[PDB]
Amino acid sequence: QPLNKYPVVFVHGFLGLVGDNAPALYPNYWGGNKFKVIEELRKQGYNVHQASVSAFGSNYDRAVQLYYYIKGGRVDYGAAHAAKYGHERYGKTYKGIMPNWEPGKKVHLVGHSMGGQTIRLMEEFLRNGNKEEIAYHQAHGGEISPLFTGGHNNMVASITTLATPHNGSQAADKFGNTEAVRKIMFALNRFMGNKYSNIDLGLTQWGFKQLPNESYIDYIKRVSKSKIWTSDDNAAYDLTLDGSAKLNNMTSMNPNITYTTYTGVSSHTGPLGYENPDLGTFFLMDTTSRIIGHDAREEWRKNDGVVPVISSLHPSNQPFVNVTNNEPATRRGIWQVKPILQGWDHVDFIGVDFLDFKRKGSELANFYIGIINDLLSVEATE
Amino acid sequence: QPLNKYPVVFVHGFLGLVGDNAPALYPNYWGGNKFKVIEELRKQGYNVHQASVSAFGSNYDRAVQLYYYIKGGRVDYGAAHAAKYGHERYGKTYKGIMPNWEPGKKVHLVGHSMGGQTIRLMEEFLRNGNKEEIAYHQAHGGEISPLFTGGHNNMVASITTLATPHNGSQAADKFGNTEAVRKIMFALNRFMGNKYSNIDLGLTQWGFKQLPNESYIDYIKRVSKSKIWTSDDNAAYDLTLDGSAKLNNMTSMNPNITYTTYTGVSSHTGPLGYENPDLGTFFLMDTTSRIIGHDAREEWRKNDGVVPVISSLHPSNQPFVNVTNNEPATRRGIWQVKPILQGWDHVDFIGVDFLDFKRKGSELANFYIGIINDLLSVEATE
Ligand SMILES: OC1(c2ccc(Cl)c(C(F)(F)F)c2)CCN(CCCC(c2ccc(F)cc2)c2ccc(F)cc2)CC1
Ligand SMILES: OC1(c2ccc(Cl)c(C(F)(F)F)c2)CCN(CCCC(c2ccc(F)cc2)c2ccc(F)cc2)CC1
Ligand SMILES: CCCCCCCCCCC(=O)O
Ligand SMILES: CCCCCCCCCCC(=O)O
Ligand SMILES: CCCCCCCC(=O)O
Ligand SMILES: CCCCCCCC(=O)O
Ligand SMILES: CCCCCC(=O)O
Ligand SMILES: CCCCCC(=O)O
Ligand SMILES: [Ca+2]
Ligand SMILES: [Ca+2]
Ligand SMILES: [Cl-]
Ligand SMILES: [Cl-]
Ligand SMILES: [Cl-]
Ligand SMILES: [Cl-]
Ligand SMILES: [Zn+2]
Ligand SMILES: [Zn+2]
Repeated sequence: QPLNKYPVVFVHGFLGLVGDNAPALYPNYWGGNKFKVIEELRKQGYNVHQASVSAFGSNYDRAVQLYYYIKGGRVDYGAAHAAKYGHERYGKTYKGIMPNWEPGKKVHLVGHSMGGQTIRLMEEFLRNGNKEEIAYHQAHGGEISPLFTGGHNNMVASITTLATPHNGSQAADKFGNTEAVRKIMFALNRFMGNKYSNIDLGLTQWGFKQLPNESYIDYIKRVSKSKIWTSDDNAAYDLTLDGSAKLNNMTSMNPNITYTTYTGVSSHTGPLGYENPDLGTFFLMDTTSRIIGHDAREEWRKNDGVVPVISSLHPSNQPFVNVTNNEPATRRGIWQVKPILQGWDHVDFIGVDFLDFKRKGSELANFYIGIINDLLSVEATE
Repeated sequence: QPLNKYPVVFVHGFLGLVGDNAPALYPNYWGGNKFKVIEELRKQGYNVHQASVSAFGSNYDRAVQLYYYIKGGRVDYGAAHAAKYGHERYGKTYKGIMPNWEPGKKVHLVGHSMGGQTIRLMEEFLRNGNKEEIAYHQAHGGEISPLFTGGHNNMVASITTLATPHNGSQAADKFGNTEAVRKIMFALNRFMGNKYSNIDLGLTQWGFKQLPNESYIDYIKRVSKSKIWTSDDNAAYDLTLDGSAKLNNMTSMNPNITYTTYTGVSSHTGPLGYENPDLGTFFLMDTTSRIIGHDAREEWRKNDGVVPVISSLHPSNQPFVNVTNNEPATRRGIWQVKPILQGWDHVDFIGVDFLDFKRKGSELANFYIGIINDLLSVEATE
């Protein structure tokens, strides 16, 4: 039936709210009003889906969630993890987009920003399990999620990342992951946990869901005991240079996966060799783009508004090859780095910068069809 | 005390809310965060004030309000006017910025956008009165506002307009003044008339103030009988080409007043000769700028986002002279048209386009100091 034999799953980044989980008025993550990625690709007979995972969660939490989004079932963050960081072991339960998913039946994964990292970690679990959970179920018995076992191979065909901060971002180091702003993010999570809320910002495993019979004051009190406030098991940390490195150190190349990356630049070189945001950089990334572009290390300055170019091209100590826009991106085992997209900012990739006339919908539709083509190629070269 | 012998009054345009009449979070009309016009000019020892008049009212209503803003007293729209259009004769009562205002004590008037038109009409009344009101107080006796008398001369030194649609705007013709959107504007006015509201959008004379003991349902009912819904005595109409023409036809040059205009361009010529908004044009003017720039008459296309250049330069049927930036603008009796400011949009003039880094505060401060200088010149060349 569908033109693509393996389904394509699009994995949003940090703060990503998609589908039924967005506010009443809110931009549409995958494509904005420029190109309705899911709807349009479907009209053209491609099987495509958009995952919904934790907007504020760590990559670990998101990676677990992603698995359950595809496979269906009750999120199991694993007993050891839960115990280490101090959050619920079990989480939401998902219908499952592909309940038969197992070695043999494959999926294409494309991830925007932090979605890139999430995809990589999930494949890690599939192939090589989770050591701490294997170890814990060794010592203490019990049931273990298959996700954490290892040996599940031949389940992901491609990993493709749009503006992913593979090597982290100064924006996280010097802003996002600071004390003051973590407290804000957590407060937002606390609030949207109120008994009148219909959105899930993704930190409920930490106890940010008010019980229907509990006062807001008791809620505040209950939840201020949560480890979330001082924990590292959260998105803000995973986006730092340290945080991202950790994930790099614990991942490896799957030689049957077709790995490909895209990158944007949206800064320009200023008086002293520092980088400043172009007019056209979506305005909410103004300050981050300046923090990044004023980095002491010079090669860390060119940025797309929140991710510097070094960070996006490839995870820094993994194999990569520079690639052409015309040549087929068909090499397994190595990070095929597509040429930098001049004047695309972080959010241009998902078409939500309605302020930027220079980034037209027909352009964005080419880009996504581009990606589907590459994917079709991967399918045809097995 | 003050470096300027005659006070400078800045008159905001359509939708203009200033001072104590703005919402909790709301941009500051005169200068935004770029250059606090009123506060800064004062720090440098200039006597300057910001008028507060009807945001949605006709030029007539605003002109009357302006007079009372300066002079102090209870707004009197005049009995014949009130009767003709079908709205309260009396309105808010103003403390008075300048209680002694009379021939001999003069004021400098600078108006942004529709503020330009309002200033023109008020001076007309001062000099040549209102015929309808003269006539009606003839037939039916009573008291008459001094504004409508005529013969009050030598009271305004200068009229200076920033991006005023002297000849109206297609944006009004094809959008602002349509049936559907007038109804929206009026609903907003109706709502902000509620008994919990602290802002005055300027249409209360039409009955849009809920009485403290009246239900919202009775309010809706009472007010749906108001002439406002189908009247022309409103801003949206006065901003149309017809509407603006009417004011042109009934105004004339006072040869002791120093008339000066500024204009912005913020569109660029496309493939087929039509004009499109530059990146940098404040985003709320996107659609208007396209409507204007796609006009059949070609000379009506270059625009600042909502006002086409033909409209801003000078009222089309009145005397004007092109001027240089250095040429001191000191000619009485004729519209001294300053050279177009390239890449200034409608709102750049008042510094509220926080999205536009290209428009710096130091630039805006020069422009305003510019204006004060010209005014000082007018003072010194009497
Ligand atoms: O700040 C971002 C970030 C990314 C990575 C890192 Cl590492 C960091 C860090 F480190 F600094 F914290 C920060 C995340 C979100 N930012 C703006 C969000 C846009 C928003 C939007 C976009 C897509 C949607 F589906 C829904 C809403 C929106 C709002 C209003 C609107 F009119 C249009 C769009 C861009 C970058
Ligand atoms: O729409 C406008 C118009 C003008 C003339 C005509 Cl003729 C027509 C018509 F009729 F054709 F439709 C329409 C009026 C106001 N528009 C945008 C409002 C700006 C707003 C602002 C401005 C001044 C303030 F003191 C405070 C806020 C604001 C909002 C948010 C923000 F982040 C910054 C500024 C621009 C043009
Ligand atoms: C009859 C009064 C209800 C008007 C409709 C809603 C207005 C909002 C009231 C604001 C507030 O209570 O702070
Ligand atoms: C408050 C000034 C009038 C602007 C109306 C047009 C804007 C609607 C387009 C949607 C958007 O703002 O993204
Ligand atoms: C991110 C802001 C959410 C918008 C709230 C407006 C709701 C409404 O008026 O229906
Ligand atoms: C098109 C109507 C505009 C008001 C609501 C949209 C706000 C948003 O961009 O989320
Ligand atoms: C940009 C429109 C301003 C209208 C003022 C208000 O809604 O209170
Ligand atoms: C928070 C983003 C700016 C305002 C968006 C809009 O009015 O469409
Ligand atoms: Ca952009
Ligand atoms: Ca601008
Ligand atoms: Cl939210
Ligand atoms: Cl499995
Ligand atoms: Cl919830
Ligand atoms: Cl009121
Ligand atoms: Zn966790
Ligand atoms: Zn009136």
